[PDB]
Amino acid sequence: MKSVITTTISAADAAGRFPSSSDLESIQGNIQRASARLEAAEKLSGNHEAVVKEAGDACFAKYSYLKNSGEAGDSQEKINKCYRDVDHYMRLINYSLVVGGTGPLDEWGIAGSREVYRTLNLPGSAYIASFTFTRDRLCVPRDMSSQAGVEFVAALDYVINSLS
Amino acid sequence: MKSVITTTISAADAAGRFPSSSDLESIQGNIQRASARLEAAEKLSGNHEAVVKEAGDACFAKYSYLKNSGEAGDSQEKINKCYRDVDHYMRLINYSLVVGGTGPLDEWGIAGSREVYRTLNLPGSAYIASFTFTRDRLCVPRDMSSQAGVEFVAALDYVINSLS
Amino acid sequence: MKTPITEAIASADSQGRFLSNAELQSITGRYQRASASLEAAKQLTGNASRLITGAAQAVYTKFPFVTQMPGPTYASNAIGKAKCARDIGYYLRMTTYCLVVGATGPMDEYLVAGLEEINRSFELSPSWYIAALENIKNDHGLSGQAANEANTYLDYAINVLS
Amino acid sequence: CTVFAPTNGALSGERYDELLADPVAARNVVLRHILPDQVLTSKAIKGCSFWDSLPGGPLPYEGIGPVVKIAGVRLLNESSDDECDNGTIHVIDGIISTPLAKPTPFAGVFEPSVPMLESRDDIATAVYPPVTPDVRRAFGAASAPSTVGGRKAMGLIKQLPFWMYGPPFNASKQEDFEPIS
Amino acid sequence: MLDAFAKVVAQADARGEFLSNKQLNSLETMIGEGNKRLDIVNKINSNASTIVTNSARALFAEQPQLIQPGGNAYTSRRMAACLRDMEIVLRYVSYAMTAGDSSVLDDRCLNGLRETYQALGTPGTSVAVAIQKMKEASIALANDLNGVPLGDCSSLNSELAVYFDRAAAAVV
Amino acid sequence: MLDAFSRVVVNSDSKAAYVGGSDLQSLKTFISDGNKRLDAVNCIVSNASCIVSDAISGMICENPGLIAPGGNCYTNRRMAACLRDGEIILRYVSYALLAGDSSVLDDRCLNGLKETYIALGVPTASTSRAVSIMKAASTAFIMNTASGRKIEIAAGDCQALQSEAAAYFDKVGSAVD
Amino acid sequence: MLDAFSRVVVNSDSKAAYVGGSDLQSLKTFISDGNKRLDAVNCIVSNASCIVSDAISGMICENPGLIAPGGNCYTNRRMAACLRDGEIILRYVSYALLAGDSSVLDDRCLNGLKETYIALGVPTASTSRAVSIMKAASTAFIMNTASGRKIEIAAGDCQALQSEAAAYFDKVGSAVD
Amino acid sequence: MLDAFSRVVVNSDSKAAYVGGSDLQSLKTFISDGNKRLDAVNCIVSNASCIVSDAISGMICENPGLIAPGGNCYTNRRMAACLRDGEIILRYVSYALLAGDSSVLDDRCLNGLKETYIALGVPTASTSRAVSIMKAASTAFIMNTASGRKIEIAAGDCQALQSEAAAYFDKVGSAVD
Ligand SMILES: *[C@@H](C)[C@H]1/C(=C/C2=NC(=C\c3[nH]c(C[C@H]4NC(=O)C(C=C)=C4C)c(C)c3CCC(=O)O)/C(CCC(=O)O)=C2C)NC(=O)[C@@H]1C
Ligand SMILES: *[C@H](C)[C@H]1/C(=C/C2=NC(=C\c3[nH]c(C[C@H]4NC(=O)C(C=C)=C4C)c(C)c3CCC(=O)O)/C(CCC(=O)O)=C2C)NC(=O)[C@@H]1C
Ligand SMILES: C=CC1=C(C)[C@@H](Cc2[nH]c(/C=C3N=C(/C=C4\NC(=O)[C@H](C)[C@H]4CC)C(C)=C\3CCC(=O)O)c(CCC(=O)O)c2C)NC1=O
Ligand SMILES: C=CC1=C(C)[C@@H](Cc2[nH]c(/C=C3N=C(/C=C4\NC(=O)[C@H](C)[C@H]4CC)C(C)=C\3CCC(=O)O)c(CCC(=O)O)c2C)NC1=O
Ligand SMILES: C=CC1=C(C)[C@@H](Cc2[nH]c(/C=C3N=C(/C=C4\NC(=O)[C@H](C)[C@H]4CC)C(C)=C\3CCC(=O)O)c(CCC(=O)O)c2C)NC1=O
Ligand SMILES: C=CC1=C(C)[C@@H](Cc2[nH]c(/C=C3N=C(/C=C4\NC(=O)[C@H](C)[C@H]4CC)C(C)=C\3CCC(=O)O)c(CCC(=O)O)c2C)NC1=O
Ligand SMILES: C=CC1=C(C)[C@@H](Cc2[nH]c(/C=C3N=C(/C=C4\NC(=O)[C@H](C)[C@H]4CC)C(C)=C\3CCC(=O)O)c(CCC(=O)O)c2C)NC1=O
Ligand SMILES: C=CC1=C(C)[C@@H](Cc2[nH]c(/C=C3N=C(/C=C4\NC(=O)[C@H](C)[C@H]4CC)C(C)=C\3CCC(=O)O)c(CCC(=O)O)c2C)NC1=O
Ligand SMILES: C=CC1=C(C)[C@@H](Cc2[nH]c(/C=C3N=C(/C=C4\NC(=O)[C@H](C)[C@H]4CC)C(C)=C\3CCC(=O)O)c(CCC(=O)O)c2C)NC1=O
Ligand SMILES: C=CC1=C(C)[C@@H](Cc2[nH]c(/C=C3N=C(/C=C4\NC(=O)[C@H](C)[C@H]4CC)C(C)=C\3CCC(=O)O)c(CCC(=O)O)c2C)NC1=O
Ligand SMILES: C=CC1=C(C)[C@@H](Cc2[nH]c(/C=C3N=C(/C=C4\NC(=O)[C@H](C)[C@H]4CC)C(C)=C\3CCC(=O)O)c(CCC(=O)O)c2C)NC1=O
Ligand SMILES: CCC1=C(C)[C@@H](CC2=N/C(=C\c3[nH]c(C[C@@H]4NC(=O)C(C)=C4CC)c(C)c3CCC(=O)O)C(CCC(=O)O)=C2C)NC1=O
Ligand SMILES: CCC1=C(C)[C@@H](CC2=N/C(=C\c3[nH]c(C[C@@H]4NC(=O)C(C)=C4CC)c(C)c3CCC(=O)O)C(CCC(=O)O)=C2C)NC1=O
Ligand SMILES: CCC1=C(C)[C@@H](CC2=N/C(=C\c3[nH]c(C[C@@H]4NC(=O)C(C)=C4CC)c(C)c3CCC(=O)O)C(CCC(=O)O)=C2C)NC1=O
Repeated sequence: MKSVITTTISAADAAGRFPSSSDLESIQGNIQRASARLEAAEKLSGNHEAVVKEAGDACFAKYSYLKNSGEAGDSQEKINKCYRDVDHYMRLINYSLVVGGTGPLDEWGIAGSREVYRTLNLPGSAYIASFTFTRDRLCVPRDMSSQAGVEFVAALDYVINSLS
Repeated sequence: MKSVITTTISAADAAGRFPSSSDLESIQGNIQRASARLEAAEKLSGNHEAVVKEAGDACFAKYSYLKNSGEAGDSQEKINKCYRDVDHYMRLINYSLVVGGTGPLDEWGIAGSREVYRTLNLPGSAYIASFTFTRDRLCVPRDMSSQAGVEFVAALDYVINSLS
Repeated sequence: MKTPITEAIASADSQGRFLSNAELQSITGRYQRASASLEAAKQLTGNASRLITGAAQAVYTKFPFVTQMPGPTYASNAIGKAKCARDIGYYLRMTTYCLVVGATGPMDEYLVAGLEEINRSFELSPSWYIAALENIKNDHGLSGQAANEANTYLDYAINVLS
Repeated sequence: CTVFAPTNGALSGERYDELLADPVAARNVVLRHILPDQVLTSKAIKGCSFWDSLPGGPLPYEGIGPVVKIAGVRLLNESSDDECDNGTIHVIDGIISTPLAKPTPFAGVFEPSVPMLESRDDIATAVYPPVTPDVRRAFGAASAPSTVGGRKAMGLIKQLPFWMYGPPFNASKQEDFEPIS
Repeated sequence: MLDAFAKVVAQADARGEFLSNKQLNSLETMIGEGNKRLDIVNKINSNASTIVTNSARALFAEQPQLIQPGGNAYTSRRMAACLRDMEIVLRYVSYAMTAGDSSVLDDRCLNGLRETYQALGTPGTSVAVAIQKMKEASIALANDLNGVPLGDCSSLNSELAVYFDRAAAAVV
Repeated sequence: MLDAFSRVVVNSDSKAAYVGGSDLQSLKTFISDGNKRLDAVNCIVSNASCIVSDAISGMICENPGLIAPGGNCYTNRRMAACLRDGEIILRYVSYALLAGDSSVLDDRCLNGLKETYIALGVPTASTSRAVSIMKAASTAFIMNTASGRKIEIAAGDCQALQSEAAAYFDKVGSAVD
Repeated sequence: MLDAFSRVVVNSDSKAAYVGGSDLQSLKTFISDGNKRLDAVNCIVSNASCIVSDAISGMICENPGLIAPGGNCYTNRRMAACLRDGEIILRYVSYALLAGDSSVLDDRCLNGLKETYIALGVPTASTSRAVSIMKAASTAFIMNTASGRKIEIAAGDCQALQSEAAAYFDKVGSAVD
Repeated sequence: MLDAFSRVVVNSDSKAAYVGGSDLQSLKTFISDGNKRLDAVNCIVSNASCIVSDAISGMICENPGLIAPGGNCYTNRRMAACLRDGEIILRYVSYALLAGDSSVLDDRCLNGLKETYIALGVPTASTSRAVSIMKAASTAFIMNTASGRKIEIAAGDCQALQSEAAAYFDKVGSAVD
């Protein structure tokens, strides 16, 4: 699970040395950017339900054909799997946002996704519609602090650029 | 006009000495802060007309009674003088903002303002309503980066504390 | 001789083509810098004798053994002083020729070509001459672009000698 | 009409002086922004399709709740919907470009602020260069030859660390070359 | 071989477009800079032999290695080859100062020179010290207020310095 | 593989002295301009596949003989590797934006690529076209002047940073030609 | 009393318009040339005591009738007031170098001076000669070309400043005549 | 009345010595810049009636109290006089452009102006506004940047000369105030 401290410990471990001052500066930067990350994590755990609700609502506001032909989530159950999947996604954005690297988001969500969305006839463009709605909606000084909003946007963009 | 240059030259002239290193450090500070303030002046000359509109419209949005009777705002023409005097004050904020001391805004706007405003039944509270509206409409991190905005705040503060 | 015009024509002649716009622009620019060059040539021609005399006095004050050293090559004889002002006069005349031509042609074909064998075979040190050209560079008394011209060609002779 | 009006901050720039320089391009842009025959509120957009009745070509709009994008350009819902008794003027983030009026490419536009920068190994010095000091000592050596100027000739000898004056190296100092030594 | 103009035209043809008026304004600006350019090239071409000689004197004074027996510089032959190489580098830096592009220097002098000075056993860093000294002498010489009408020339000194820095960077 | 710090040190090592005041002053201006470099790299990284997609698609649409049978973009496999190549070039340019010196880009990817594209039969003018499109796109994202994305940041001037990034892309584009 | 700043502001005030983008551009040149201005006035100030002595002694040497009986430098007192006036002229010129505008020199010293020296009998020709000597001496110190003093300053072109200082001295010498 | 030549001569006679090199050098520059001076004064003795018309008309339109009753441009007679005075001011400025020294302008026109306009009751600020409009119009004509008139001339930089002409108009406008 990739973070600042796991990269530097794993790198010095691959080296075969005790941690020099470089790793110490890296973890110093971890404890500098920490406050903005954890603020974003607090607000995400605050309103996750309304975020996922707006995400799925806009995702079917864009693409109506998922419902139209039994070739997508046309049964209330499949749309419940839809909002569940976006729940998983915001949960992984919260986890990578706490860790501060893209580690848990990559290994739990992104790694091996392509076989799953490919095999199970799941379109990625609809996911991207959901995330880009939750991305376009955000205001930096309206709710989140500027530094935390940046962190949030960055992580969500990572999800988009890892998806398609 | 009170600036850094005029105060140190005038003070050394009253001293009866050559300008020593102290005045030199003063003008050193002037050429340090110069860029931040001048960015403010450029942006002020950018959108001053909308500052006229929102300033005066908020000024009568607070006090409606000026448009009610004959007293100070009987006609549309006196309202044109209202917007006009607001643009005078913004032009003096541009001037003192360029000079960097409060010189031209003091000797052109503030000096003798009280006999005029007291004589012609002009209330200061509507001016203060306008200027407090302008400082409430400060777009810092998107329009006036940081310190340009700070210099603008300081000058307009001096305007209100001169009038009130 | 190496004039700018003859470089232009010689290059186009070796290519066998005509004298297209490149070389014509070259001759234009020569015709513009030519005026300052001609003024400089006029004033060097004007005060030649005092430049030569002054230069020989500077060489004699810088190297005082030369008038004292008994020999053929040194300026102890009256003959030696005549050869002294003779040679300084040569350098001044070749500088005026290069000012008139506009390139270093006459100095490179009348003076620079073969100067080493002469300064060796008669044991004439390059440095004595350098001091002469420095006094000419100081005392020509031109001003402006004319002074830049004469200082250019005199400096050029200095960098030939070393 | 629905009047798609860009903000002041978005309007100004180099392409702005291009449009003030040309009547043709300016006319085509102003006709590109304005729709005829419809009055549209912010919440009546609703979907992703095209608009025909225009000069340039069909306009792509993506309408989702508020996150409205017009040609890929978002509109600002702070000042989007205004009554104008005949239409409504919606304000846009950017400039909608025609296929008619095409902007100049990057090589026609761009110049670097910092020169020679594809030729310098060190980015740190080139972007923030220090001032060059005096040059009197160095010019005294670069000017005249070695017999002309006497003592200065060494001039260019700068200062080595103390060990390099040492006996395995035996460096020289400028006081050695002078007559005073 | 490419100057400023040939580089602009060559890129404009590598994309196949014309020159915009922005490009043409840039060219006009560089032309107005061109008199100052010719002045710096004139100063270099004038004092060049004293530059090479004085810079070699400072080199042998600060590094007394090469003049001693078994030194790369050593022998009459080897000393003359040393001086001549410095004259070569100074000549092409005068050329790239005129062209405005660093192409002629790379094409005629720098590119492939490292393979030679490796192939002879010549210490590269000593050559780099030599070129740093000609940069100091040349830059200082270029900043002389004698004989020229006075004017602002920091950009041209910066560029000239970039050329010498490229020479010392290509030997080392 | 050298940053601004290492480059100064290497230069002061050939000079064989300590770092000194002038060099440290310029390096202090580097560190004070550090967060602009941070936000810059964040911009190019969070528009990566966007830049590569538009750039190579523009390269095909400008010169449509690449997708014609016989061109080097004629198969899915060739198009995938070409797309991948564009992503890798943008990747090491992003590293040169972090490090401040092009030592990582010169030593890693720029070295040997011209001769590889010669050995493959890749047309070099088309690659320099792709690099140029990534240059204009990348400077447009780095200055927040994209026509599809305008995110909010603190105001400031980064003309110097933009000239630096344009210097790296012109280094790659000049390096393949 | 007006600096360069207030000169731009007063000129903009007369036309009842905002400062704008070109006047500020000329004032940006004032700011960027700031340290050279500082160092120049430092050069004028550091040697100011030396300049007045030399100029007045040169004024007497050019014109020996000053020291002659019933001349205005005859009595010891008169030589003292003479030295003081040279010092005050130098003083205001240095202020005009700091300000960048000659409002200080025109208002505080220059205005009503010809009629004063006429009313006192002071020879105008002699004063303008002394102002000319301070002019040449001041430009020589400001360009670091003085014989008795050659101090190190990092190099650059100071041509704009020298013409400025020469303009103030020519204003004084043209004012006494 | 003194030109540049008589200025050199007068300065050298104050010094009480021969003419020498350096003064003559500056005067050589005067001669080589002679034709630009010629063409500049020709540009101001060209559309000059146009200048005075536009400037006084601009002075009345900027300040409408002149044409108001009991203003100094009210009566037709008074308008004739103001136009005549605008003409004369531009005339002596043109003389100062030919001479190259402001001796003619100072002695013939400038000396009695402040007292005279006070003795007539002429508002001085309005006059200085009209001198400013003549200044800007004259510099635009002298730089070939007039909108209604663009006459082709052998090209060259002429900034020196523009600043010279602006120096004389500023001398007049500062003289009336
Ligand atoms: C003409 C006046 C001179 C010339 C002056 C230059 N000075 C340059 C730079 C520079 N000068 C100072 C000293 C100045 N600044 C101050 O704050 C004070 C006193 C409080 C003084 C007296 C500084 C600090 C600097 C910059 C930093 C540094 O050099 O370490 C300079 C370089 C160009 C520029 O910075 O604009 C020049 C040209 N130089 C000349 O050759 C003539 C003789
Ligand atoms: C895109 C603008 C080109 C083109 C690209 C193609 N590249 C192909 C092969 C290939 N490319 C590279 C360079 C790349 N590999 C790396 O490791 C790095 C940097 C670390 C880079 C920049 C290599 C080494 C190779 C050979 C190995 C491989 O096949 O991946 C390629 C396949 C060519 C073929 O098999 O015929 C293509 C098509 N496509 C184009 O249309 C333009 C010219
Ligand atoms: C840890 C993270 C994590 C995720 C992110 C999900 C991702 C995920 N989704 C599905 C599976 C699914 N996901 C969806 C969701 C969709 N319905 C649509 O209309 C939209 C396109 C989309 C919501 C936006 C649907 C409908 C299925 C079932 C697909 C099917 O069986 O046809 C599956 C296969 C197993 C299953 O059936 O549940 C997986 C792994 N699971 C995880 O473990
Ligand atoms: C954890 C992270 C996190 C966020 C980033 C926000 C994002 C967010 N914003 C809103 C909701 C909102 N957000 C805004 C903000 C805007 N007003 C405008 O003029 C601008 C376009 C923009 C500020 C830049 C507004 C106005 C609403 C209410 C919209 C409405 O009800 O019409 C909602 C729906 C719930 C609500 O009403 O609060 C959510 C999830 N919430 C979160 O939990
Ligand atoms: C240089 C700066 C500068 C200013 C700031 C103004 C200030 C100013 N305003 C007025 C004069 C006036 N100012 C106003 C303005 C007002 N109308 C109202 O309803 C509001 C209370 C208020 C606008 C917010 C009015 C109405 C008059 C005329 C008052 C009257 O004649 O009754 C006067 C007297 C001269 C005149 O009548 O114009 C002055 C000096 N003038 C200047 O020279
Ligand atoms: C075309 C260019 C050109 C020159 C530059 C001269 C160079 C020159 N000088 C001499 C010859 C000479 N040159 C000098 C001059 C010197 N006397 C001294 O005291 C000083 C060291 C020095 C003057 C600075 C003397 C004295 C001789 C005669 C030497 C002798 O016979 O001993 C000779 C041999 C022929 C002769 O005797 O004249 C030549 C070729 N001749 C040329 O044709
Ligand atoms: C067109 C461009 C061009 C160059 C740049 C040179 C480069 C060059 N130098 C040498 C050759 C040489 N170059 C030097 C120079 C050096 N002496 C030292 O003490 C220093 C390390 C260094 C000067 C800074 C020496 C000494 C030799 C001879 C080496 C030897 O024979 O041992 C040679 C081999 C041929 C020869 O012997 O001359 C070449 C090609 N030649 C060219 O044609
Ligand atoms: C054929 C060869 C050749 C040259 C060598 C130049 C030499 C030269 N330079 C200038 C002119 C000039 N040269 C410079 C250059 C300088 N700026 C400074 O700060 C430094 C002292 C110096 C650069 C090192 C400047 C500034 C001018 C303009 C001077 C002025 O107008 O004040 C002029 C007058 C014409 C003009 O304005 O361009 C000439 C002839 N011209 C030529 O035709
Ligand atoms: C770990 C990741 C990380 C980042 C991504 C940055 C992001 C970041 N940038 C700034 C701060 C800044 N960032 C910029 C950058 C900009 N200049 C412009 O012209 C463009 C819009 C933009 C470059 C594309 C500027 C100018 C500032 C300073 C803003 C100001 O002080 O006005 C700050 C505030 C602290 C500071 O002043 O440095 C932060 C946190 N910092 C981090 O720690
Ligand atoms: C008897 C009447 C009389 C005149 C009216 C002038 C006309 C005149 N001007 C120039 C020549 C010139 N005139 C100008 C003048 C300027 N160029 C600019 O771009 C500016 C707009 C303008 C500022 C004044 C310039 C720059 C030259 C060329 C440079 C020069 O010759 O000094 C020449 C040189 C010959 C030629 O060009 O053919 C002549 C004769 N001389 C006279 O004898
Ligand atoms: C040689 C130089 C020279 C001058 C500069 C003028 C200056 C001057 N003007 C006037 C006289 C005058 N000047 C003006 C001009 C003015 N009208 C206004 O509205 C403005 C304030 C101003 C123009 C800007 C007017 C109106 C008169 C006549 C005044 C009167 O009779 O009331 C007079 C008195 C004689 C006369 O009536 O003509 C003089 C000496 N005359 C000269 O010989
Ligand atoms: C029909 C075949 C075709 C394409 C594919 C495009 C490709 C393309 N993009 C460009 C250039 C370009 N592309 C982008 C990136 C892009 N824009 C954004 O706002 C976002 C979010 C992006 C990624 C999704 C930017 C930012 C620019 C710079 C121009 C601009 O300001 O938009 C340019 C101009 C190149 C130049 O200036 O030389 C081209 C040709 N053009 C075509 O003809
Ligand atoms: C016998 C009666 C007498 C004098 C008294 C002097 C006075 C004098 N000083 C001059 C000019 C002059 N004076 C100085 C200042 C002076 N020089 C220095 O190097 C130091 C340290 C100084 C103060 C101690 C300088 C720097 C100059 C400029 C000339 C120069 O480069 O030295 C000039 C030339 C004026 C001109 O150029 O128009 C004169 C006349 N001359 C006389 O005939
Ligand atoms: C409504 C009341 C009124 C006027 C009257 C004008 C008067 C006027 N002329 C100006 C300035 C001005 N005037 C002219 C002269 C003029 N233009 C020509 O091309 C020809 C042939 C002329 C004489 C017929 C020139 C050349 C300029 C300079 C601007 C320009 O380039 O046109 C300026 C600008 C002043 C400044 O820059 O400070 C003004 C105010 N303006 C007004 O508001």
